[PDB]
Amino acid sequence: AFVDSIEGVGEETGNKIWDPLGISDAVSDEAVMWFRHSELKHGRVAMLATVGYMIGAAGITFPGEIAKGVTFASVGASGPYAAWDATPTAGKLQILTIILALEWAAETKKPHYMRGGVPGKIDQLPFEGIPGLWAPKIKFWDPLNFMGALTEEQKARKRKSELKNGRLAMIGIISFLTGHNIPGSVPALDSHF
Amino acid sequence: AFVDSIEGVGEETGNKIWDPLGISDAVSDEAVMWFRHSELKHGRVAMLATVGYMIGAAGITFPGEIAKGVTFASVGASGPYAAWDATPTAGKLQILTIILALEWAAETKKPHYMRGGVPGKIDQLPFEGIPGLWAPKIKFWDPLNFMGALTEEQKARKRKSELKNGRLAMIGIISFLTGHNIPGSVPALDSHF
Amino acid sequence: PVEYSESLPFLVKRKALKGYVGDVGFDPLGFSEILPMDWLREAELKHCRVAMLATFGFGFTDFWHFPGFDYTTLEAHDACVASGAMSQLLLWIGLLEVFGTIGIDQTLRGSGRAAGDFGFDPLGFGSDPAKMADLQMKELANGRLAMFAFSGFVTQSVLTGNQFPYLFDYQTTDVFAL
Amino acid sequence: AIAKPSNAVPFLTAPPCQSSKLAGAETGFDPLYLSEFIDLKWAREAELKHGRICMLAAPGYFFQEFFQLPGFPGYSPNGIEAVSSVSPEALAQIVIFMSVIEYNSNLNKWTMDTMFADPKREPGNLGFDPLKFGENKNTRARLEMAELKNGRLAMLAFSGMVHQTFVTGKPVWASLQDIF
Amino acid sequence: MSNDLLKYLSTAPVLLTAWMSITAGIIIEIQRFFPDSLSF
Amino acid sequence: MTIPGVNAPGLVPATKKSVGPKPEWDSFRDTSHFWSSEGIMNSVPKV
Amino acid sequence: TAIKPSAQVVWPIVGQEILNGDVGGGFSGVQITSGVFQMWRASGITNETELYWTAMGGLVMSALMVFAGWFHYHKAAPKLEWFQNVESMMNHHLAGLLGLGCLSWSG
Ligand SMILES: CC(=O)O[C@H]1CC(C)(C)C(=C=C/C(C)=C/C=C/C(C)=C/C=C/C=C(C)/C=C/C=C(\C)C(=O)C[C@@]23O[C@]2(C)C[C@@H](O)CC3(C)C)[C@](C)(O)C1
Ligand SMILES: CC(=O)O[C@H]1CC(C)(C)C(=C=C/C(C)=C/C=C/C(C)=C/C=C/C=C(C)/C=C/C=C(\C)C(=O)C[C@@]23O[C@]2(C)C[C@@H](O)CC3(C)C)[C@](C)(O)C1
Ligand SMILES: CC(=O)O[C@H]1CC(C)(C)C(=C=C/C(C)=C/C=C/C(C)=C/C=C/C=C(C)/C=C/C=C(\C)C(=O)C[C@@]23O[C@]2(C)C[C@@H](O)CC3(C)C)[C@](C)(O)C1
Ligand SMILES: CC1=C(C#C/C(C)=C/C=C/C(C)=C/C=C/C=C(C)/C=C/C=C(C)/C=C/[C@@]23O[C@]2(C)C[C@@H](O)CC3(C)C)C(C)(C)C[C@H](O)C1
Repeated sequence: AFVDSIEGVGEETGNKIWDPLGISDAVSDEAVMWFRHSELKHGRVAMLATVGYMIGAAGITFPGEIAKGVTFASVGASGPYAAWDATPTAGKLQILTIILALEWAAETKKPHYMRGGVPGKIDQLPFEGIPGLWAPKIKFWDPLNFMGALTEEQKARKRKSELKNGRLAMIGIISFLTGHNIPGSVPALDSHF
Repeated sequence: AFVDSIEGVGEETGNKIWDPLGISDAVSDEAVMWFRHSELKHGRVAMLATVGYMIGAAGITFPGEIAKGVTFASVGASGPYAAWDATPTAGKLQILTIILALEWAAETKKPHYMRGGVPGKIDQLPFEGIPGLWAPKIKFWDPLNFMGALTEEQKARKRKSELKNGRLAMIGIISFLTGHNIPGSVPALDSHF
Repeated sequence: PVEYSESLPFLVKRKALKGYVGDVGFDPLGFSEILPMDWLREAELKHCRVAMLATFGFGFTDFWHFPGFDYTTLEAHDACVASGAMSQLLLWIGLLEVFGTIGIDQTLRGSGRAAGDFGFDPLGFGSDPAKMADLQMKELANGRLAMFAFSGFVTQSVLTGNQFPYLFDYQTTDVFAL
Repeated sequence: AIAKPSNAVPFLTAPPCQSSKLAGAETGFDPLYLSEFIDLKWAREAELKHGRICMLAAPGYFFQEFFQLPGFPGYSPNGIEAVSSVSPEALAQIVIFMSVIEYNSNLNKWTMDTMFADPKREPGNLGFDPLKFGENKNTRARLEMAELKNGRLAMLAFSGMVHQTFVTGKPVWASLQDIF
Repeated sequence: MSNDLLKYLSTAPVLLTAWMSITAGIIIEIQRFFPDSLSF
Repeated sequence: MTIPGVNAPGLVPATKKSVGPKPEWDSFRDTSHFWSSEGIMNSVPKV
Repeated sequence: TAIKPSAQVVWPIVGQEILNGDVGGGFSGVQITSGVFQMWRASGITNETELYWTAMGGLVMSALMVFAGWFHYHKAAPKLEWFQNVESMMNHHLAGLLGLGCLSWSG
C-alpha cells in the first residue's frame, strides 16, 4: 500500500524508492495497493512464462498425446511461439477456465488487497469457505508447506528476492517475445527462439 | 536587468553604455531583461556555430558513419553549409527535438528572466523538478563543475569575456553566411567556405 | 473592483464561471450567460472523454485490428455499420447515455451530483481530495488537447491518404532544410 | 454531493425500493425510478412469478434438445419448431393447467389492491412449501435472495437461449459448440 | 423528469395521443405481420 | 467463429498502405456521406 | 417535360402502395403540385446535396427561432416603450427586411 511500507527497495537503485517519473506521488495510496498486487502478479506470471519459454526453445516436451491424435512434439514443432496457437482449443479453454476460477476466488476473499489487505498475498486456499462448493483442500501456494521452516526475517528476504527475480523475469520474457517479433533486437537469442 | 546594473559596458566604447539609438531608454525595465537574455542566447549560438563552420570548412570530420549507409565525410563533401541539408532528416529531427526540450525547460523555470530572474543565466539541470520526467543530474552548463574553482570577481570578468566573445562570434557567423551568399562581400573566405 | 479574464485580459470576467476547474475565463462568446454551467460542463467532459478514446482508437486501429475486422480506419465505420457492430455500440452506449441523461437531469434539478461526476473511480486514483482538483484539471487539459488531436487525425488522414502520421509525402524529407 | 445515492448507480438518488424491506433491496437498482410509480409489493410478486416461470423454462429449453419424453410425437430438438410441430391440444392442456393453478391460487385477488388487501399476504408467498423449508427462519433470507437472483438469471438466460436460436436456426448447445 | 413534467405528461390529451399512437402502431405492425386477414 | 486469442491471433497487424501521393479534394468529396448525392443515399440506415 | 414531379412515397402497409404511381424516371411516388421543383430549378439547385444542406440549415434556423422565442420571454423581454417604436420598426422593415432581402436575392 503506502509506497513506503512496501519492501521492494533494493541495492540496484540505491536504498530508496525507485519512482523516477513520480507515478506514486500522483496516486491516493489506494492505487499503490493495486500496483503491488499487479507487480507481483506480473513478475510471477513472467517467471513462469520465462522458464516455460526456455523449456520450449530447448525442445523438451512431454512424452506425447496432448490430445487424442496430436502429439506434444508435433504441437510444439515450430518452436514455443507458435506452440500456443498449435495447442488444442479445448485444452486451451480448460486452462483459461481454471485460471478464471483461481483469479475469481482470489478476488472474492473478504479483506481483498485494495480494501485493507496485503497486496501480493494470494489466499493459500482459494476454493474453501464457498457454500455449495467442494475442493480437496490443496492450498494453492506452497502446497507442501516449504515455508514453515522459514522465520519472519528469512521470508522477508525471500520476498525481496521474489520481487527482484519477478522484475528480471518480466524483462526476460518481453525480451524473448520482442526478439522473436523483431530479429536481432535481442542479440543473445539463437535460431531456436 | 536594468541597463546601469548589467555587466555589458566594456573598454571598447569608453567604459560607457553603447546605445546609439534610444532603445534602452525607450523601453521599460523588463524589455531590457528580454534583450539581455536574447543577446546572450545569440552570442552563445553564434559562438558554437562559428567554430562548427570553421571545422566544416577545414574538413575535420569524425571517423565513422553517421548512418548505416552515410558517412560524415559524405555529408561534409559538399562544404560546411550544405552539410546541414546532407545530414539525414531523421538526425536533425533529433537535434531539433533536444533543442526544443532545452528551450522549453529553460523557459519553464519560475523566477523567469523577465519576472525577477537573472537574464542570460540559463538554469542548470533544466530537466529537474518536472513531473512525469526523469533525467540524470548532468548540468547543462559546466557539467564537470569548472565554475567551482572561480571567485565572484573572476566570474564577473569571465562573464564580460563571454559577452565580448559572443558579440564577435555573431559578427563572424553573419560574415560567413554573407560570404557564402554574396561572393566577395566578406574577404578572407576562400573557396572552402 | 473589476474582474478581468486571465485568458482575455481586455474583457471583463463573465462572473458565471466561478467555482469551476479550469477557470482562466475563456468565454468570449458568453455561452455561460445563456446556458447553465452544469449542462455546459457535462457536455465539455463528455466531449473530452469521447475525444480521448477516439484519438487513441484511431491511431491504434491504424496499426492493429482484430482478426474479424480487416478494414482501415476510414472505411471501418461503414464496414462495421454494414456488419452490425455499430448498432451494438449504439445500444450499449445508448443504455449508458439513458442513465447519463437521467443523471444530468437530476443534477440540473439540484440532486447534488456535480457536472460530470459519475463516481467511476475503481482503482482509487485521486480518492484523496487534495489530488482530485489537480487530476480534474489534468483531465480537462488532456481532453481539450485530444479534441484537437482527433480533429487533426481525421482531417489530415483524409487529406493526405497516409496511415499513422497523417503527413504528406514531401513532409517526410527535407523538412529542416535551409 | 448526492445526499442519498443509489447503492448500485451512485450518481443517482436513492430509489424508493432501496428504503424498503423486500429482499434484495439494497442493490438499489432502479435508474428509471419505477418503484416510485409501480406498487413495490405487486412488482415483487411479478418478479418472483416471472423468475419462477423462467427458471422452469431455461432448464427445459436447454435439456429438451438432449432428452425426449419417451415416445412423444412431434418432437424437435429446438424449442421453436418443437412448439410449431407439437399437437395444439397438448399446449392447450399445459396452458389450462397453468391457468387453473393461477386462478385457484389468486382466487378473488387479481388486482393491485385486492391482492395485498390482506396485510399478511407477502410478495410472492403463495404458500407452496410442501417440505417446509420456511419453518427454518435462519436460512430464509439466504433462500429468498437465492431465489430472486436465480430467477433473474433465468429470465436473462431464457431470453438469450430463445434469441440465439432465432439468430442461428439451431438449438442452444449446437449453436454454442459451433462458436468454439 | 420532475413531478411537474410527469403530471403534464399524465394530462389527458398527451396520454390520449400516446395511447392512440401505441394502439395504431400495434394495429399497423399486426397488419404487417399477418396481412390481409379477412377471417379467423 | 474466429475467437481472437484461442483459435486466432489476438490482434492482427494492419495493412501498411505506404506513403504516397495525396488524393484529390473532388476525389474524396464526391464520395463523402454529406457532399455527394449517392453518399447521402448510402448514409440511410439499411435495417 | 416528360417526368411528373413527385416528392412523397407511401409505405406498403394496407395496399396503399398503389398510391405510389408511375411518375417517370424509374421512381414511384405521389405526384406533387406545389411547384417546388420549378422553384428550385429557378433558384439554380441542380443536385441533392444542396437540397440536403439547405434542409439542415432550415432545421438549424428552426432551433434558433425556438431558442429566440424562449429567450425573449423568459430571459430578456422588451418593454412597451420598445414595442411602440413604430417609426423605427417601419424603417427597419422597409430598408432592412424588404430592401436587403430583395438586394440579396438579386445578388
Ligand atoms: C547477456 C545479454 O546480452 O542479454 C541477456 C538479456 C536477456 C535477453 C534479458 C536475457 C534474459 C532473460 C532473463 C534475464 C530471464 C530471467 C528469468 C528469471 C529471473 C526467472 C525466475 C524464475 C523463478 C522461479 C521459477 C521461481 C520458483 C520458485 C519456487 C518454486 C519456490 O517457491 C522456491 C522455494 O520453495 C523453495 C524451494 C523453498 C524455500 O527455500 C524458498 C521458496 C519458498 C521460495 C538473457 C537470455 O540472459 C540474455
Ligand atoms: C504469441 C504471442 O505472443 O502473440 C502476441 C504477440 C503480438 C503479435 C505482438 C501481439 C500483439 C500486439 C499488441 C498486444 C500490441 C499492443 C499495443 C499497445 C498496447 C500499444 C500502446 C500504445 C500507446 C501509446 C501510443 C501511448 C502513448 C502515450 C504517450 C504519448 C505518453 O507517454 C503520455 C505521457 O503522459 C505520460 C504517460 C507520462 C508523462 O511523463 C509524459 C507524457 C505526457 C508524454 C499479440 C496480440 O499480443 C499476440
Ligand atoms: C581581417 C578580416 O577582415 O578578417 C575577416 C575574417 C575573419 C577573422 C575570419 C572573420 C571572422 C570571424 C570571427 C570574428 C569569429 C569569431 C569567433 C569567436 C569569437 C569564437 C569563440 C568561441 C568560443 C568558444 C567555443 C568558447 C568555449 C568556452 C568554454 C568551453 C569554456 O567554458 C572554457 C572554460 O570553462 C573552462 C574550461 C575553465 C574555466 O575556468 C574557464 C572557462 C569558463 C572560460 C571576419 C569577421 O570575417 C573578419
Ligand atoms: C466513457 C463515456 C462514454 C463513452 C464511450 C464510448 C464511445 C465507448 C466506446 C466503446 C467501444 C468502442 C467498445 C467496443 C467493444 C468491442 C467489443 C466488446 C467487441 C466484440 C467483438 C466480438 C464479440 C466479435 C467479433 C467478430 O470478429 C470476431 C471475433 C469473429 C468474426 O468472425 C466476426 C465477429 C464480428 C463475430 C459516454 C457513455 C458516451 C459518455 C460518458 O460521459 C463517457
